[PDB]
Amino acid sequence: QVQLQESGGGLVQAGGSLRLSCAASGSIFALNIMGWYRQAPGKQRELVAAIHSGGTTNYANSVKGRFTISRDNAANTVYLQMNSLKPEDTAVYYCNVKDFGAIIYDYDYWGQGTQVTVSS
Amino acid sequence: DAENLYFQGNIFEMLRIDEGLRLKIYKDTEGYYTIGIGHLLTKSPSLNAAKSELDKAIGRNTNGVITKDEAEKLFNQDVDAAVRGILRNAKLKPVYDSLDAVRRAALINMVFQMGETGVAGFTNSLRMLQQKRWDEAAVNLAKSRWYNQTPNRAKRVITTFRTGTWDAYAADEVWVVGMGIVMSLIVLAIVFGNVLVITAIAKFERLQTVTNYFITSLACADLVMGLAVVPFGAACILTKTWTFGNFWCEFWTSIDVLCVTASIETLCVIAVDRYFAITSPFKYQSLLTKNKARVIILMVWIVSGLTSFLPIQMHWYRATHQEAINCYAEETCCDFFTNQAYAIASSIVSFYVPLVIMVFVYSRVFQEAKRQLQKFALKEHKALKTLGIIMGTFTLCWLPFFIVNIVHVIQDNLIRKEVYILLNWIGYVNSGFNPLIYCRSPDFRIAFQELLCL
Ligand SMILES: *SCCOc1ccc(CCNC[C@H](O)c2ccc(O)c(O)c2)cc1OC
Ligand code: NA
Ligand code: NA
Repeated sequence: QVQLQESGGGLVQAGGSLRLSCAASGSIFALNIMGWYRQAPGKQRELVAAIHSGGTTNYANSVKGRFTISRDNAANTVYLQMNSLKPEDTAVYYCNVKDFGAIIYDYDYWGQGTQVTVSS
Repeated sequence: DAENLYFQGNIFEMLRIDEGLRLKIYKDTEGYYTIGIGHLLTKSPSLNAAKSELDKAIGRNTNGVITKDEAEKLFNQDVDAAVRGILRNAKLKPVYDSLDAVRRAALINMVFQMGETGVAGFTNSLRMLQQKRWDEAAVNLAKSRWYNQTPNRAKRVITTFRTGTWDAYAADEVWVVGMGIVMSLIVLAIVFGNVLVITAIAKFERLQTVTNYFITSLACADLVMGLAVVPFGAACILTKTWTFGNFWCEFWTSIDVLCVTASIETLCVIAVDRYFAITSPFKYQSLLTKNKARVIILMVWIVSGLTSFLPIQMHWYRATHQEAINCYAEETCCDFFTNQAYAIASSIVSFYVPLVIMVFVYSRVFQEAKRQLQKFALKEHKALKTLGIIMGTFTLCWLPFFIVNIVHVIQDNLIRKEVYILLNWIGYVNSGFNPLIYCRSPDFRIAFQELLCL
């Protein structure tokens, strides 16, 4: 019963930079993976960027080198720097939290989602 | 008397409860050398003196170990000698005749234990049993040295003298079927339980992860356990004997050691899996693939097969002592006799090595969770209870057995066989608890619901 507050999504010109944000209000297990997923028009839900609770990160092959994920020090707020945006990056970006408190499996939390549009 | 129900009114079934069946020479509560069913060999403190008297009774070199046929033959000889001793005495017979069939047996019990002349020592008690003053004789007998040395058996015999029924021994039969219906449930829970798990991962595509590929292995070892090991194991305990032959004795034993080793070693793999899947999830997803994981599983079964079927089918696991040789020669005996080598070698591989890894791994999990990029939350308290159940259950089930299994061989048995088989079953039921521990995921939850349409 925790919450995820997304903010940042909007209209940008092709090549412009955009910053996303996701505040995790509630109590989450220490070991976790926060990140972002997107749904391109007519495409399945894809992993954009993800950062473990241990600092390490992970990106997709189509965004690695343009997108840079990072997180706050104690507020559990993950920021997603999005630079050199493409018209094919236009999608619905969801916030995501992988909890590990069950040890054997991983429970998922999600956000409301934000719309990001890139003018081709 | 047209009586073919299980329990009857006889001294034979009465003594078997008081005096257990032991094929090898042992010492009673007094300290005298005894074999079989309460058959006194000698009061001599020398074991070799007991062997000589034993071999003069059987008629062959027994090496302090007899068979079931020879044990029963001695038992009936002793009971007959007890009765013939009662009838040939001046104090016993006037009482014996004036007793009912049940109370007659109670008198034979004492004579079977402390000899003809000994029971005749009870001048007051016998007079009271002769005048049918049961309650007074019940109190008087509770003041004897026989009561102070064997209070458990005395209380049962005295009660039988008092009531005139078999109330003290008939309570044994309720537990016979009472534990049978429990075993009947254990088998069902394991079979139906693990089939459900395997069916879920095999059908649904969302449950096809590396961790679940290990779950499938665990569910496989536990399934065969509930189909091969557990049933055949219970089938003998209830029937007191093994009715399948020597070839299937070791084969069933081979399956046992195989599946149990594969089950515990898989628990170890899952533990390590969930460590890397949490600690270093990005490297875990790249390095460990389904092909690599299939190699890991293959390794586990090979190690399990190398420590089960390989030594057993080659008679390497076998012990050398006289009691072991007999059981290997007996078609109705399928006891688990091993040497110091195999007992330790198997325990380390089957249990201890996975135990060490599972503890060290889960410790690092609780360790590296305190050192992250982050105030008294309850999400960590609940997660702590989870691992306390995962590891606690596995411990509470198998640890009592493998500790005893290692003590069972380090010294000549001071640990009862009743305890040995019981603690194996406490480990057996772990194969039923597993799906209730390693399949609580929301995806498993939804899968289990649709697999039976609840
Ligand atoms: S009624 C006939 C005898 O019943 C009987 C005999 C022997 C056993 C032993 C069964 N367990 C073996 C044990 O699980 C085990 C597994 C793996 C290893 O490595 C080792 O060393 C032991 C059981 C029964 O009846 C249950
Ligand atoms: Na009969
Ligand atoms: Na045998």
